[PDB]
Amino acid sequence: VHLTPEEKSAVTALWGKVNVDEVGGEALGRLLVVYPWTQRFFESFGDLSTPDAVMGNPKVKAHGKKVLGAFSDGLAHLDNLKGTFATLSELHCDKLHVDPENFRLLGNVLVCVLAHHFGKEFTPPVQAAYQKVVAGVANALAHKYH
Amino acid sequence: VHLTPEEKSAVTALWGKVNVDEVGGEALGRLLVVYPWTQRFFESFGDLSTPDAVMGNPKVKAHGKKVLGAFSDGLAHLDNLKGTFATLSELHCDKLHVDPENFRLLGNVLVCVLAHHFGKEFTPPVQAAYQKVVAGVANALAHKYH
Amino acid sequence: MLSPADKTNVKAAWGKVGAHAGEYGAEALERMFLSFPTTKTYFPHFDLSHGSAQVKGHGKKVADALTNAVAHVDDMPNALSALSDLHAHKLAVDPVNFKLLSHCLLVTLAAHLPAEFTPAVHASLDKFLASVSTVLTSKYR
Amino acid sequence: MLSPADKTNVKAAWGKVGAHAGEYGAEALERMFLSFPTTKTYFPHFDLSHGSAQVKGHGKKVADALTNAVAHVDDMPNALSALSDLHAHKLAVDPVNFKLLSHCLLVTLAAHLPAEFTPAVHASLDKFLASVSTVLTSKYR
Ligand code: HEM
Ligand code: HEM
Ligand code: HEM
Ligand code: HEM
Repeated sequence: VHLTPEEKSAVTALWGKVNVDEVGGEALGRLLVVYPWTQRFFESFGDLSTPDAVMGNPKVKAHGKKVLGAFSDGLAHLDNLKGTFATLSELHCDKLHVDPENFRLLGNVLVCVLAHHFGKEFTPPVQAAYQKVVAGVANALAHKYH
Repeated sequence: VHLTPEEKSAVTALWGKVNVDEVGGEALGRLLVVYPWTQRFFESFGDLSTPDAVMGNPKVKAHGKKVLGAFSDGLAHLDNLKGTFATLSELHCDKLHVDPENFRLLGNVLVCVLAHHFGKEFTPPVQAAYQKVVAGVANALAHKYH
Repeated sequence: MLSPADKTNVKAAWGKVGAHAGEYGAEALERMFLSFPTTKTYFPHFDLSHGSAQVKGHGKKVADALTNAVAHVDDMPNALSALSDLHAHKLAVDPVNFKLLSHCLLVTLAAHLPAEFTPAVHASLDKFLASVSTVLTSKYR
Repeated sequence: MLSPADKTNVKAAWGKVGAHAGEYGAEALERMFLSFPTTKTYFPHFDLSHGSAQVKGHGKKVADALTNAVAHVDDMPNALSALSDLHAHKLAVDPVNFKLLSHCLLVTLAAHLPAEFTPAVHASLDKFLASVSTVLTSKYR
């Protein structure tokens, strides 16, 4: 989406250093933890009673990795997110029924987790580019709601 | 702007009966009463102290006509809003410094005024076309904010 | 925080609604579904077809709680208490959705109450609504 | 609404920020102007360039305001009334901008207090910033 090169390159590099197992698990974790209502969709995951049971649940982790993976796929089709997440959108509205307002939270939580990972390197301008990727993603998953 | 022809025709058809001189007044007028803080943009309009001062304020009535014109003119260009409103967005951003959130309010206050003129004629389906249109307009207006 | 005048308006406005409130509460629900499809996410178990009896009967249940919220204008926070848990605890409805339904009652009301929906009244009912929506949203955490 | 564990993690999280509250108030504002330019409409009379003095200075007014809010965590309304009548009536900042300043605050803390940013502290800081936010937007009309 309306992405500058100096921007499209910033996101990329940083991303290549991302430890997907670690980052993806912590995001999905902080969502269940920071916004408890989300837990209602993941009931089949098991114990999510305490924060410490959230960040350690093998199901949360495996799933987080999978989310990150698709986030990963989107930084490749940045000029065409609509088409990439079309299928997952349906999935999220028709089967899973999640209010697309929730997508924004995960994305923000993603921006908190990265900056927690990188400190200095995740500069204000690096943050702004990801702010765009993350919104683009959220829009893209909302597109096929009907 | 994702507007089916059914929505297209439904939109215009109605717009054709709208008294612009009037609707323009009522809309900014309500905007200014239902959301008083926006008045902080028009102190040049003389008395705004009460709902009658406002609704009747000639400068409120003159300015709303202006608003609508721009609207009438976006509806004549549903497929190029961003461009149609490109100059107006710059101005609202650079010259007048208006939070684009206020655009959504005007739009929704507009939709409310239409329902007040037309009644059962502003059926749910018609409202939906309009909701799509005022949202489109608001985004076009927020597009060149830098 | 409602004003003495705001109350008076809400009251005389809802007072015209009268018996025709389920009607309005249903037409509103419906105006919300077509205009803001996201909101159907909370209603996977309803028949949201144009004219559905489920919706209609629900519109009476919303319209009532409002009537009740009115009836207890000076104690909404407690009056509507069961409703706060439900929409906040049980269902966890994200607030933007309350801004939306509120926007539809307004429209609706506006479409049925020509002479009643004056700027002054449009201001109060909007104020009353933000309030109801504020209470039903509070126990979020 | 803050529960004791929250207050307890806030106090603790905050107290750590310690003599850097100031620096984080700026990193955060700076981050907000960049990531979310619409918010810049509120600071036309500012020079918003990288590392510039209005933000540096305006940065410590904010973080200090937070600090005071922490110290009175148990009674924020009384503690902020002034700041409240300023963001609600003199500037009348639309609430949505608060969610942004809050997000950016968390990112600055997050990037600086790595050991301290737990999923429980994150959560608490968020419930906290959410309350500061609500108190500064209580009379929006
Ligand atoms: C932020 C953007 C998001 C992305 C990119 C994403 C991605 C995914 C993906 C890829 C899947 C698996 C699809 C497949 O079957 O291959 C999935 C499953 C799921 N997602 Fe999302 N998600 C996002 C946000 C959310 C939100 C915020 C929630 C709820 C708050 C959610 C709820 C779910 C649920 C309930 C499943 C089913 C998992 C299962 O089979 O156990 N997603 N998600
Ligand atoms: C659909 C949304 C809107 C549209 C189409 C619109 C359109 C316009 C137009 C056509 C003008 C005249 C342009 C000019 O003077 O060169 C204008 C001026 C202006 N607009 Fe907007 N506007 C919208 C929303 C807003 C709102 C939300 C605000 C703030 C509450 C606002 C504030 C102003 C102000 C202050 C002026 C200059 C008034 C004066 O000094 O005479 N507009 N706008
Ligand atoms: C003006 C604000 C609202 C009021 C006064 C209101 C009122 C009610 C009432 C009276 C009930 C039924 C309680 C019962 O069955 O005993 C209810 C349930 C429900 N509400 Fe709300 N509501 C409001 C807004 C919303 C919105 C914004 C949503 C989400 C878009 C929503 C979603 C639901 C759902 C899904 C149910 C339960 C359906 C069922 O399982 O039977 N409500 N609400
Ligand atoms: C937690 C959130 C916030 C806190 C704690 C906070 C605190 C403060 C403080 C302490 C001041 C200085 C008041 C004085 O000098 O007496 C101030 C002013 C101001 N705030 Fe906020 N603020 C917050 C959020 C925001 C938001 C989100 C915006 C809009 C984007 C905003 C816009 C302004 C503006 C324009 C001023 C006036 C600055 C000037 O003209 O010098 N504030 N705020």
